[PDB]
Amino acid sequence: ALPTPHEIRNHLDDYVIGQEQAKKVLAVAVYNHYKRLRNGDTSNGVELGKSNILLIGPTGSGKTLLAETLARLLDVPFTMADATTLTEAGYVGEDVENIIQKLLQKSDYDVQKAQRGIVYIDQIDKISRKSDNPSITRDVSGEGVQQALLKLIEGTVAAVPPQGGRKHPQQEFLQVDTSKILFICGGAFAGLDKVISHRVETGSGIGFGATVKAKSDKASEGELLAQVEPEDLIKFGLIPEFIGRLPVVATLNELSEEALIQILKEPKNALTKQYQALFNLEGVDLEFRDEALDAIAKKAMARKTGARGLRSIVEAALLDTMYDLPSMEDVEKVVIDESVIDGQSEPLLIYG
Amino acid sequence: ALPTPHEIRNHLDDYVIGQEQAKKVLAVAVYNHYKRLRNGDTSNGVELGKSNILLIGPTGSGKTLLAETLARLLDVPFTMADATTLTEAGYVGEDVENIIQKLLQKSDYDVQKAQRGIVYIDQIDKISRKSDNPSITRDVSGEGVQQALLKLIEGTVAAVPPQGGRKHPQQEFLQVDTSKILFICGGAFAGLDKVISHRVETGSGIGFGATVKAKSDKASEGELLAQVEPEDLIKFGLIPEFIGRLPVVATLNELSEEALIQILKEPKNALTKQYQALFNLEGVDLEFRDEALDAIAKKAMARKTGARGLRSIVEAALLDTMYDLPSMEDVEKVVIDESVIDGQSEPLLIYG
Ligand SMILES: Nc1ncnc2c1ncn2[C@@H]1O[C@H](COP(=O)(O)OP(=O)(O)OP(O)(O)=S)[C@@H](O)[C@H]1O
Ligand SMILES: Nc1ncnc2c1ncn2[C@@H]1O[C@H](COP(=O)(O)OP(=O)(O)OP(O)(O)=S)[C@@H](O)[C@H]1O
Repeated sequence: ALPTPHEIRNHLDDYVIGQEQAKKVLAVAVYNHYKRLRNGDTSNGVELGKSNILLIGPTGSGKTLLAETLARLLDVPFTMADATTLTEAGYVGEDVENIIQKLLQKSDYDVQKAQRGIVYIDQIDKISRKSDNPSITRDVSGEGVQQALLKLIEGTVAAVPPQGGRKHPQQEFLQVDTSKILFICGGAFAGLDKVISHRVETGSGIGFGATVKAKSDKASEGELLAQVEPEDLIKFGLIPEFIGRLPVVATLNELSEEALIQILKEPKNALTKQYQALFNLEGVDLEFRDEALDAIAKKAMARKTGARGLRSIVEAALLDTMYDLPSMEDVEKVVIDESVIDGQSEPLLIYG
Repeated sequence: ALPTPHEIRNHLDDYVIGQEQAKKVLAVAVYNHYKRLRNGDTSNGVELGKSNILLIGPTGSGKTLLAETLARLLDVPFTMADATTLTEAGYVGEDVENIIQKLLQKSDYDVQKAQRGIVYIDQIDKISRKSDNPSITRDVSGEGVQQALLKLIEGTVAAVPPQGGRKHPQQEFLQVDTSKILFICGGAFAGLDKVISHRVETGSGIGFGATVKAKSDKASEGELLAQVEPEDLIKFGLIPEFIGRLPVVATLNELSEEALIQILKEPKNALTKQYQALFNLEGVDLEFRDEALDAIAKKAMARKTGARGLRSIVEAALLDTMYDLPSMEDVEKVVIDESVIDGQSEPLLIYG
């Protein structure tokens, strides 16, 4: 039998933590993709639709991580492309058809197996139209890319040189349908919080009757993105014709103080396990007490960079120890204290 | 015997609703095409004239749907091209002649059967200029594409490599007339409403006598587009020469509230029938009461995206059900209430 949403979600939970609603969206799409793939116009119903996904969230929230972990468990082909390196059908940078070419490399040029594949795009915000730009210009990077992707997300056939061709002799191209291919676009949008505030609060009134902002901190990013709608993205720069192709939307909440503590212990590829393996080959053990982990959470959130801004807190601390650890000998275990993170103390070394 | 406008329309009515004005235009065109085709280049009126079509409508109004349904009932060959990949002067992206060679794939390289074919182009607004000025730089994906299409829509013979050729020795091309070929170039224009508003509004004086904008919602997109003329498209960026080749114009209206309710039940490919088939294979039925659909219609128009942005509403509510439905057993029927769409309530489930 095929997988289940609870089973596929249980697998992603091993590699991803603190994203409940986001994992549900991907499970239903993947679980539903196998159904549409298994019965293509072989049931009472016909003209089976499609529902792409648009992932939105802050930096270091786990958007790019879900696509990578999904490829491990996914059977059908999967790719991880980008939108920054695309041009508008003819310029020197790149064409949209390169995405389909990368899919065939993993599918071994199996057209029947490539149409049933999944596609992922990262950094979609980088192709967002600048709301007030000079009218006499052409946005090949941002407007052109969206315009080109319109027919792709809907379904069409695109010429793809198989293997690049030996020489001019062949001069042929392969047709690859895209009506059944899924697309998972995602990218951290910048400045979107400001747009929703103008529409939602509708205040900022210096007068008496108008209600002034109670505090400096308001409109929580996690709670603000939840109130997103397609009309908000139009003011951002995206075209409604493009967003209509991606009905589903997923709002990822930012990291929490308790979530960061679990990311270092529960996952298998956590940074603590990475450094533990870094010293394991060196014949040296490692320790990370909970009294130090909770302290690191406050340091990371202050950076406002996300989970990816955590190595700066760890490597800045262990820089001194790693520098002189190889020269030192007869050292078996290392102990990390809360004070070391603060920088007022030196980590203890266990001789042996 | 040939089809009729009433007979051909009835077939489109099964797949399209609320587009009576646009349906009559395509019926007369295809009907006149057969009569124009019945005469083997000889009639009382020598050199019969041609009349192309320019479909204009909002986003997700049903333009691409008509071209797809038309090819099913149409006997003569049909193609579904796009103006996104075209580049003039033989650039690396694509050439205009690709449309012709693509048409032969459907006709199996039959010139006499291909000259009587129909052509459809989407995203025609993508190749329009930004201002009335001629240009400031070489606009490959723009006015240059229109200049190349001028000769093609009037009539000429374009070189076409038959089958691509085995190698360089063939070095020949086939000539294919285009004076008799029909062309349906239509795409949702963006920002056209404001351009037309300046022409008909007559300005907005700040004094008493002048007429100010009554409400925020005034001069709807559909009512406004009906007042479109060729001179308005010149300020948009299209050249009058290209517009002269497209005398006919079809103004599609925006989807209404009651129109969306009919689209979910009457059409064969409606979303209600799609999800009904999605659960039919799972041995589970589905229901959608009328009280739930009226609320969904109000939510879709709020998104300002059309019917294509309807899946976002249905997928949000169903998400919870689809996630735990496979794990759940002894479940045969699901009922969706109006409250479920709002999110206050949970969809009722039936066990047995
Ligand atoms: N939920 C999570 N659980 C564990 N680690 C996480 C989680 N979210 C992020 N990380 C860490 O953050 C790293 C990168 O996360 P990403 O998915 O790249 O964030 P991102 O939002 O995709 O970055 P962008 O899209 O380029 S702004 C991962 O390799 C993990 O180390
Ligand atoms: N009149 C209609 N009746 C039923 N479904 C419709 C109708 N119009 C649009 N739809 C739905 O919208 C989908 C896409 O319609 P399209 O033909 O792509 O609209 P559109 O005018 O082409 O929008 P663009 O130009 O591609 S942005 C169809 O597959 C239907 O599901």
